[PDB]
Amino acid sequence: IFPKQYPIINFTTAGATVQSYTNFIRAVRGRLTTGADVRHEIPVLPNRVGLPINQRFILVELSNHAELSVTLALDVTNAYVVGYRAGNSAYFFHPDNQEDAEAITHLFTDVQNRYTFAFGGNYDRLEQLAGNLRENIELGNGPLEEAISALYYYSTGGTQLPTLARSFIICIQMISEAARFQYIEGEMRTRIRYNRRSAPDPSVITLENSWGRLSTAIQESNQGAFASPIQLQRRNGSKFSVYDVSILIPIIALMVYRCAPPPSSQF
Ligand SMILES: Nc1nc2c(c(=O)[nH]1)CC=N2
Repeated sequence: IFPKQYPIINFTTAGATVQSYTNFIRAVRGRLTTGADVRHEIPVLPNRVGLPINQRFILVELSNHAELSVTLALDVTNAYVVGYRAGNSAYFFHPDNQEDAEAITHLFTDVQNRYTFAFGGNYDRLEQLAGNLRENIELGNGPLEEAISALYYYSTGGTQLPTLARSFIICIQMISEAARFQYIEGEMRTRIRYNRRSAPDPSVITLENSWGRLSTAIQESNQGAFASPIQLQRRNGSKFSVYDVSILIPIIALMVYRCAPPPSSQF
């Protein structure tokens, strides 16, 4: 065994229900946040700087209704999907720096085939590849079912980069973004409850595009009030400004570490 296998979290679209999905997201959230280090009632992800390799990643094991499995690799510090495993092959996106590259070499070390994509896994790159913007890509248990399938078959000829990228985007939003925002989790749930597959509307998109921004503002907020009004989008695309963290409490679940935990006020 490799020195301490990273925590594995399983999930399966086989007979997915709102309940099972909620459980899935719960586990993910509980595996990322340190527990402590909370700003204005919102848990903050651990700082990468002093994070040992062993406590760096979380593995999300995705099973399919047709006996297929894909093990995703989530970065604890930001809930970023760095790569995945399919049977005996492992694929990772192109890292942005030496630090991450050094960390990636510890994921799926027992696989026989290791591959590092020339492109990065960031939305902008993936959208170009998929030849489709997120707002035109449907989400739901169905799309996820198909997503897992594509990722798995990438290792067996049935590749098609556009599909591969599309699948990644689907999985990212329904997992990483879902854990990040309680709001997004709800969107996916509504889709599951009624067995629906629909593209994410502007309110969802903007949240994804503003995660880091919100995290910064909340951590640098004068006791709760934002130093500057952060504009956001509604379901209809309309814009509105958020002036206080209170409004965002039941919305955002996780935040990326920014400012050092102030006079560490936890008890
Ligand atoms: N790989 C990857 N993971 C993500 C995001 C992204 O853009 N890319 C957003 C959240 N998790």
